[PDB]
Amino acid sequence: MKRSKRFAVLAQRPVNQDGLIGEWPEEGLIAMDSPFDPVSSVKVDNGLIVELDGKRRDQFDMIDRFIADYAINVERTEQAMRLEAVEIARMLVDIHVSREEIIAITTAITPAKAVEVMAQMNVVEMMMALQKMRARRTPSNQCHVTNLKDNPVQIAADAAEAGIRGFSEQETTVGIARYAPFNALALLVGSQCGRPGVLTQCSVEEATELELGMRGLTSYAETVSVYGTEAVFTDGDDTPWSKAFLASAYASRGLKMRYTSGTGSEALMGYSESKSMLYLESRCIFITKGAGVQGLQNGAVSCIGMTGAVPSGIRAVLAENLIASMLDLEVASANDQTFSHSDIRRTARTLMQMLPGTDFIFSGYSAVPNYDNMFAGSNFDAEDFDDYNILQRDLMVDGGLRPVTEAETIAIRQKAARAIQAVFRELGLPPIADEEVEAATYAHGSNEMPPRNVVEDLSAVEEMMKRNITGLDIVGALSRSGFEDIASNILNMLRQRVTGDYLQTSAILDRQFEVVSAVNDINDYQGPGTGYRISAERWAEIKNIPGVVQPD
Amino acid sequence: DYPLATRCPEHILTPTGKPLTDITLEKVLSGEVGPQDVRISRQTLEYQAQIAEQMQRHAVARNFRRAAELIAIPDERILAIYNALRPFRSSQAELLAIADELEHTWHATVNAAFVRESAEVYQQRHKLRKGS
Amino acid sequence: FTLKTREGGVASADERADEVVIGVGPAFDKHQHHTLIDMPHGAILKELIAGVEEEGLHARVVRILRTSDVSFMAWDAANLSGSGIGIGIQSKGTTVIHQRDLLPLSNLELFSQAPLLTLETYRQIGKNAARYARKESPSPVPVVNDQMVRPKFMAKAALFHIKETKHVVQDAEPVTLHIDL
Ligand code: B12
Ligand SMILES: [K+]
Repeated sequence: MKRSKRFAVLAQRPVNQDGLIGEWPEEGLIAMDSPFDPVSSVKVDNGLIVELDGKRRDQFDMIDRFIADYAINVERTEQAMRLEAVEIARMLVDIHVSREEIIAITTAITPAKAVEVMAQMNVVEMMMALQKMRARRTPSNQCHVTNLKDNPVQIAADAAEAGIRGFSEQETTVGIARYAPFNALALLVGSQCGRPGVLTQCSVEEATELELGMRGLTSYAETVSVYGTEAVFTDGDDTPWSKAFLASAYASRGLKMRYTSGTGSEALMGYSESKSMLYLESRCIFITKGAGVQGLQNGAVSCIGMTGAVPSGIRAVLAENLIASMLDLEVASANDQTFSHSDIRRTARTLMQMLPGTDFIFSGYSAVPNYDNMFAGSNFDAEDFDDYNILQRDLMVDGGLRPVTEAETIAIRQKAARAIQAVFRELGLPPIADEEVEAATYAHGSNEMPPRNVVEDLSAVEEMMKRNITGLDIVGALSRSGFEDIASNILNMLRQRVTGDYLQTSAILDRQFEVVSAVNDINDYQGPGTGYRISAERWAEIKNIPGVVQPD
Repeated sequence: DYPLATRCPEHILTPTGKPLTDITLEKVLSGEVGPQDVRISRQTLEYQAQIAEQMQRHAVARNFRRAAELIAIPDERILAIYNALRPFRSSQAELLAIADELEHTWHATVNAAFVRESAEVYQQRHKLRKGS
Repeated sequence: FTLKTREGGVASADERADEVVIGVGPAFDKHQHHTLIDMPHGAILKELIAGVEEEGLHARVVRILRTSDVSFMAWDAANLSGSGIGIGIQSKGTTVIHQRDLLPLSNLELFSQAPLLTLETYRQIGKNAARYARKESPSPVPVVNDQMVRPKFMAKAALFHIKETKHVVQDAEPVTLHIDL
């Protein structure tokens, strides 16, 4: 007997820790074309889709009915659905066919057709197509800012370092629900310290988040969830109508927001209706369209552990990204959640969206060590920053991030650490000792952060939400504290709600608080010689990484 | 032309009537500008509505116009209507009463039909409050 | 001494101030018996209850049959607890401390990464839950997080939920559970 050492070494390989499984269609445990997915089809009578993917209006479920009456261009569907799935896949990759041309077609097809189109493509084709269907011409990036202790001092600090690194969108969340207000606050203060114009969100319970925004503590919301089956939607505590009203609610306040969905959600929650993950996700992205929501966050997202477990699951993630794009939605393409113990494996998953580029390559890059990631970890975290920069330089691919000197960051983290400290004084919140501002400036993660009186904090939070604190109150606390600069920056963020410019598809802000969206920065890729190309300035920044030695 | 900010912002108004040009750091400090001011007017939403439909993004334009009808409604009432649209919270008569309020008290014509449609859908798909 | 579960017809909302209801998933200690990390439901259920009593309150076990979503499960517990403070727990281990009047998908405390819960924690969960029932402000159980739990268990978690969700009964009232040692 005796065993092979070769096989012992492999057995010990990290990748072998990842939960993989065989396909089980009955329970939706399959990435694409489940034997139970319907066949694409459509029929219209007097301006009303009377049949949708094999089902007559008679048997429409809430989702069906919503998609049929809100997400499909009833006038052109009949003719559009006459095109073969493969033919649309071909236009998707045809440098002679334009973005707008396919949009006119895809906005007139069905959830089954969209999936059927993806079935005809390899990842290279999808990547090829993706770099053309992307809404905004310049790819961007979103990061996560959180920590095990929902510690405000470290959040502000991290948000500053994340902003100087390049993220235009920052997301926080909490271990203890009651901490939200504080977290949204430090994220807001910190975000403007690193790079003025940074958008910020606090992902919590739907009704609680809408209120945080209404109080000017956040500038956008993304995790406004949508699901592919009724059963799951209910367990999500929403309906296409309540979720669509919520969307208009945000806009009615001048707030930017997007929906969140992703492959694998329904199966993990137990009601897939024995459908494939991509098909169900397909319905999700059409709900997003139909609701009037400008953007979508998908690509398995939090359920990457699901879609990743089965065959062609990563190709699936990319495919769901493309369906959203070719459907003309802004796309924050995940890459935000852990799914593998292998660097090799997690890199290939991200490369799918990095290489071609999306509105937001990462819709949750962890700007802090993963042990601090309150979203259970991201596909890439702060300890990967040096690598991510080297990749961009390696392949001449703008990843949406730049290198930074220890000095620039230490200083930025201190300014934000003090800024938030001052805010707590003025507002009369549990003091932030200098030893804290100190720790958070040279800290990596919450391991270097001295404890805080939770009870005290939570208690204060409650008090603050009674006092009815607003972003404007934060503006002031900053002016009276000497940080006129951040105060005016936060004010400019709130101002966005007045112009309503950052409500357009793929909208973000620059240093002067000017909008940059798919409207005034249209993507126009049409094969070599066109579309985005890193600017000379941007290339110089990517190449010139600290430590690169001059050969001479 | 877009963005609306840069191009003639002297006519961009908050729902309160204050010009965008008034939302200054000093006026917020002087207590003049308040929380009820930093918001969007239905005129502004109607503008983006147009920008979007001219980009073939009609669906989003519809949302913006839907949102416009909700600007006057109090924040606490928005939260209430949203919560009431959630699964099992309401009975058919209660959603239909909200549709009545929306139409005649807020003149949110399109939001009123939206709710009357949910009422019908929750009825067919059994999403109305438990029983009675 | 092994703590097992006993059925009891129909559980009714109460107004007995000194109680904390603990609602368990349809399959908890019946159709399933261990969590994702193979921890007996009994020893857990024992720890929760002991945590409550340790603070002087009474703890009544019930079984939520209407749903497999721990959030709603815990919410049912609370809107059934004369103290307004309840606890929900799925068979795979996911646990939450709710309050009758928060929204369903919100909570007081949450333990979203099942595989990292220890009997000790399940005990502290019981104490804090009771301290809430006495209108106190207990320092929440320190949240724990491991970035590789999802990669290791997400797929598995799904299957367990598939098994326990098969035992959900549409509109069924929650059943009272008797504690047999
Ligand atoms: C995967 C995930 C999801 C998935 C899966 C949900 C499911 N029911 O199966 C999806 C995207 C659908 C989801 C949705 C929501 N989530 Co979530 N979710 C996570 C995440 C990233 C990882 C959890 C995990 O994989 N654990 C590992 C496995 C093996 O352990 P498990 O015990 O079996 O894990 C279960 C729980 O975590 C549970 N769960 C997931 N979300 C929530 C939320 C609440 C309030 C509760 C009680 C339970 C719960 O789902 C897992 C089922 O496998 C965590 C982050 C974290 N710190 O854990 C956020 C997190 C737990 N989610 C959160 C929130 C707020 C939500 C929503 C309420 C958001 C919304 N807009 O409505 C919804 C709906 C909740 C519901 N009905 O379940 C918060 C909780 C904050 C708090 N109260 O303290 C977190 C911390 C952060 C975030 N915003 O992403 N979530
Ligand atoms: K995100």
